[PDB]
Amino acid sequence: YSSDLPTDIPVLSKRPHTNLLDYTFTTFDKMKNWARKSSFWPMTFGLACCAVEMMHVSAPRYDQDRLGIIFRASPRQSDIMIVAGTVTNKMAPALRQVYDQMPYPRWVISMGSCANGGGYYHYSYSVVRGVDRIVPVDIYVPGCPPTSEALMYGVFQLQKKMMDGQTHRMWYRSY
Amino acid sequence: STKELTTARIKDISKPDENNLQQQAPNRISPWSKSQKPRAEAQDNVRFAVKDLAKQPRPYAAIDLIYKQPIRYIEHDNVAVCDGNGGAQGHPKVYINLDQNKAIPCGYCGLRFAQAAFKEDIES
Amino acid sequence: TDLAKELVSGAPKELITERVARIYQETETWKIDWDILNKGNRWENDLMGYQSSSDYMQGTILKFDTREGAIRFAKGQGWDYYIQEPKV
Amino acid sequence: TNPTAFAQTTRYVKDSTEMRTLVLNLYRRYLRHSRGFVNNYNLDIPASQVRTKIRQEFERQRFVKDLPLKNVLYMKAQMEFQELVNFWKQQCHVMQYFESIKGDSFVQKFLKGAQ
Amino acid sequence: MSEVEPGWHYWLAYGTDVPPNQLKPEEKSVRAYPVKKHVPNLTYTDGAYVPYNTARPKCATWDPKVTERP
Amino acid sequence: PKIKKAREGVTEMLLENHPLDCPVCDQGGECDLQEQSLRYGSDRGKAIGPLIKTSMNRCIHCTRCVRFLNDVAGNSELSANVIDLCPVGALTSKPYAFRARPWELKRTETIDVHDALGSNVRVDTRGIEVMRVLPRLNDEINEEWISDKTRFACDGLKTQRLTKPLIRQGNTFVDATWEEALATIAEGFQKVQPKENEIKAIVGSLTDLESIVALKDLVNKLGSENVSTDGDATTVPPAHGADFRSNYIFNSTIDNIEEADQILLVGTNPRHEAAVLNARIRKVWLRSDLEVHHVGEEFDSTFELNHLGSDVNALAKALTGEVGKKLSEASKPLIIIGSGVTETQDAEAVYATVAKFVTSNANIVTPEWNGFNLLHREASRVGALDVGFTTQSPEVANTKAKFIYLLGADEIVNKDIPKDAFVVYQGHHGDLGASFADVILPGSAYTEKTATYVNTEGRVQSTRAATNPPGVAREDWMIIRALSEYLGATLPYDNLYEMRSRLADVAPHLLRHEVVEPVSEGIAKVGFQSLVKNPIENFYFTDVISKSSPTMAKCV
Ligand SMILES: CCCCCCCCCCCC(=O)OC[C@H](COP(=O)(O)OCC[N+](C)(C)C)OC(=O)CCCCCCCCCCC
Ligand code: SF4
Ligand code: SF4
Ligand code: SF4
Ligand SMILES: [K+]
Ligand SMILES: [Zn+2]
Repeated sequence: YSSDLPTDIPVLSKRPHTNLLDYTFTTFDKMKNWARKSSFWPMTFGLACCAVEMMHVSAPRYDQDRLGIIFRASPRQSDIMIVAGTVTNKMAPALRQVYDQMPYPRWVISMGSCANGGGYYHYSYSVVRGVDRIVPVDIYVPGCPPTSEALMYGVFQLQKKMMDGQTHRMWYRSY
Repeated sequence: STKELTTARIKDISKPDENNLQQQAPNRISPWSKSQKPRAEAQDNVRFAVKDLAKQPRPYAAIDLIYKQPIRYIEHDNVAVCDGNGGAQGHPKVYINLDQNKAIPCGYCGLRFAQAAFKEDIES
Repeated sequence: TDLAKELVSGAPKELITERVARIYQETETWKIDWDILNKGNRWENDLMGYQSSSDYMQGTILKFDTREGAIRFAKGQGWDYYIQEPKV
Repeated sequence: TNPTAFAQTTRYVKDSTEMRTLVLNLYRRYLRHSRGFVNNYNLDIPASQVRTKIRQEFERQRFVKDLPLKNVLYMKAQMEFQELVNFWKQQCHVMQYFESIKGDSFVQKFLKGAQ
Repeated sequence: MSEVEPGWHYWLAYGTDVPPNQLKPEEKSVRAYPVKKHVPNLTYTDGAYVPYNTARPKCATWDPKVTERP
Repeated sequence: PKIKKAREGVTEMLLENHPLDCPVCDQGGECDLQEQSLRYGSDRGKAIGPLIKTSMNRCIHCTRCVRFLNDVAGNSELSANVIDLCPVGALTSKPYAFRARPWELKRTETIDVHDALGSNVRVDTRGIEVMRVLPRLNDEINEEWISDKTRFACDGLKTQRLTKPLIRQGNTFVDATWEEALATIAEGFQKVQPKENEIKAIVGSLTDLESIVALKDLVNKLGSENVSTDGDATTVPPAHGADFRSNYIFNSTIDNIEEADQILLVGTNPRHEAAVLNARIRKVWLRSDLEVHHVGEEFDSTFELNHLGSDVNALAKALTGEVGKKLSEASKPLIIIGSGVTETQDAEAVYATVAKFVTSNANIVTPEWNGFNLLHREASRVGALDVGFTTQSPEVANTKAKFIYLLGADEIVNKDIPKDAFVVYQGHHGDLGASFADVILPGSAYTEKTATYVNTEGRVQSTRAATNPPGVAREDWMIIRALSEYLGATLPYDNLYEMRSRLADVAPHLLRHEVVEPVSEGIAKVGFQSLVKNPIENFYFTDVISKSSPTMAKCV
């Protein structure tokens, strides 16, 4: 057959808009990502001492609600899952069931040392050494516990990633 | 040049460059420890394929910022006192006997000392 | 001594058979530890040089009081063992 | 306080014969719930398979001799019954319970690393 | 937030009444190495920090050498 | 009470001019100044060598760095023992300096293999690296002393190591798997088709006894008898012969030296042949009426001798004159034959001359004493002799063997290795013996294996494993059984216990750990009836580990 693939055509995250369609599907991506950037509804998965900080963000001093963050208990209504606190072995199968029920798109934030890599209880017979063995993670917040601002900083960095989503342009250019 | 980058040396025969990303440090090419893994070898790994080498942490080598510092001198005494040269936020106080005729570094700071008479002999 | 207590301790099958425990004396009391594995006791992690290990008994040491007390324990659990007599 | 479903008092049985009859009823209790274990945990193996594995479990350790260690083995097996019948173990643990499992010559072990 | 220079970053946190541009020289930091422009946190970009082991392998293999029969 | 002030007084005095070097002290975590200025004290208030990092700034004095030197050791082969004696970090080891902390190191109790004493030592490791070796007390053998060779050859195991199988393709070894290496030997084995005497096996100084026994079974099933160590014994069968134990063992053992009167040095340099025992003689030589006569090549010693000359004919007039008269007079006389005798041309003359003096008197051999002993220098010779791993025919030693399988053997320059022969070397270093090889099989360092060794006094001492072998190396004997399947000579031994099970058939003493089976007075005299230049060039180049040790490069 006849085939000729160029070589200097760049990757999607580096490819500039060229024609008018590349501006149309960038509008749809920004408009759609802006909706998810603002309506950032995590799930109250507080497990351990890290959960106290996740409450203090909702406290009047920081007021997560001002940024459009409204915790939703049910996984179906929550598009984020802030895994805060130690993930014991007795919990890990249950955590996977809660994660798999989140409709796409879905993000996971690992807050604190226990959720990241084991933390204090890394050498425990009944502690998962890092929740990344169970669910994919998009951002890691370091601390013990991370300060209420550190979680907000971790939220902001993930927001900056969501605003970089290019799904509807990917169909036009990478698919 | 694939020879000094993977060998430990007291100094460097060539003049180092700040903009060479294969050196161990911006201010030194060859590593300053026999067991220290050369930076050129480490960056030849799977995880440096798309990661930019420019932004990686390249702090200036310690073994140079000391040797730029001129040697301190002591006049009419053979005991050198050094306690960090910063007050009470330094290293524990140590006394340095100056009987030997060369530059004897401090225990922690690496500062070198001398005497009044041997000032001309040690500088040779 | 005659009791097959290994069915109640919950230990894995490998402790009964494939592991050897040394009863030594470091100066008034005796200790028990397991001899190292043939391979996989310590391999250098290729990421950060961490001392990885698959042996789960490397960090375990039991402080006893008397020799016969230690031997009683080893027979009770069904553990293979040998005794190192200290030099006088 | 009200004890949960399928509970028994922890008693130090001082008879050889009574323990024999307690076990025999227990083995039937597992077989009676063979259909349930398939439907409760959604196991991929049919009802006859579970009974086959349960039999392989009960046949395995029938030759124990110590009565003080008979009660301990009967006590913990009761807990395994109570945990399973009350639907307490997660689905994954039961699936992996039945999914567990000939050696090789010295040359084969020498080359790769043995143990 | 990481764009905030560390000197000022302590002032914005209400830990000091003296702004970093009003320090007396007896208190500042004097370094023997250049202090280039501030660099923020570099996650989600190819400039992200990569850990590596700074120590050579503890065992050194043998160099092949042959001398023939006399 | 009032007494406690004495502790609070001496503690205060010592910590007066002491440096505040505890973080930077080489042995800051175990000095007996801190641990004794805490329990008993209050709370408030030049260089000598490339081996000892001297800092008298940290001394508390007591001259223990001085008292020991003029007592035990007396350019000193034992000056490194000063490091372990000074409590404070005044004199710390240089090679180990600034590398580890005592609270992190893992300790194992094992034995030296450099010489034939097999002294008990304690090894302090860190993961997969041995940091330092220290002596562990044993009054029977060493009692707190180890020569500078043993404790400063540790880093020899961190370089030159054979970690992979190697295959020769031209004149340079290449990295090849175990599957091909165990086949390239068998492939080329039948290319040349060696005959009964065309197969040769040479065992090195550091080769353990499990490999020594297990190699014979592989050799025997292929029909060969050209097996011996890498010595230079002119007499093809050993002059003492492997027939009887007393022929080659220290029947007195080490704990029967301090109660001797007359000692004979049969061509030996005990300072350079056994440093631990050399000071033992010096310690006795100070207070006792000890008389030692020198018969052999001239040398320099910590102590004077009743020196005679340099030739064998000097000993001819010894056992019959006043030199041997005091031997008759001695209630516990001592005769010592070094490892340098069998190498000499007149080795056969040595045993007949002396044993005629041991079959003559009766006070030499009592129900409690044996006046004749051997002093070998390798850790594999005695193991070879107690298992009969030696040839018994000059004709077999003359064969131009087509297949020489080296097992730890290095000193084979005087060994006629045919150029066309198939040479396979199994070991744990790249040295003289490695160049001759064709297919190299990596072995194991003595600390990395559970190897049963036999010292020059007949004591059976094993080792406890410290670290895994480097790279993909295996145990020493495990290769032979692995090599057995590739030649049709499979051995029935499948685990390390079975290798010791085979040792049961060899002898009963091999399975007695730390237990010495002697030769009975009613039989050792029958073994006596069978009988009727210093061997070492460089002190720091004796074994494989010393030659490859970067530290010993500072000892030259
Ligand atoms: C009818 C359907 C319902 C209503 C639709 C509107 C919903 C809200 C839309 C959110 C938009 C959004 O998020 O735009 C804001 C984001 C945030 O910037 P950033 O993501 O960091 O990239 C921007 C920086 N760059 C490109 C260099 C990386 O982009 C923009 O600055 C887009 C550019 C500004 C557009 C202004 C001109 C168009 C005006 C159109 C209105 C008359
Ligand atoms: S990381 Fe620290 S604060 Fe968070 S759950 Fe673990 S122990 Fe608690
Ligand atoms: S010898 Fe002991 S007390 Fe003295 S400086 Fe060293 S660690 Fe400190
Ligand atoms: S042995 Fe140590 S404490 Fe004693 S005098 Fe010598 S340096 Fe001082
Ligand atoms: K010391
Ligand atoms: Zn200083």
